[PDB]
Amino acid sequence: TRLPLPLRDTKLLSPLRDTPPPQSLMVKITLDLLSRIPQPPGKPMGSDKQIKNGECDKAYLDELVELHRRLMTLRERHILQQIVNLIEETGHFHITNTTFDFDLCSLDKTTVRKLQSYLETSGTS
Repeated sequence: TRLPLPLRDTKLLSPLRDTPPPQSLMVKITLDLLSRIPQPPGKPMGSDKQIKNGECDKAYLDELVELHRRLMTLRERHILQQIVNLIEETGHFHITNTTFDFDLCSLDKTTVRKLQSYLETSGTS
């Protein structure tokens, strides 16, 4: 009677998928305070190549991580349009009528440099 296993946190999760995507940090901007909602895609379109990258453990991640944050503390509008459209031109973002995110660690490193830039119009330091 609950002698061996008192009580676990979470039982069996969804159908154990085969080597499913990893886990890290993603950027999600409330769909409410967005206003603009990019139109959905046309044809399914789904590659299969997926080049095996090698982020490896380093430190540069710190930057990307911090970014996601400073992004959450954004409330000036007008810019969101420059963050959604910019990527729009290049798929790789999940859209939803109630949420929308994307991965900045996937697209070229240039896209990240641009974003960070605007995210600092004033003049930190």
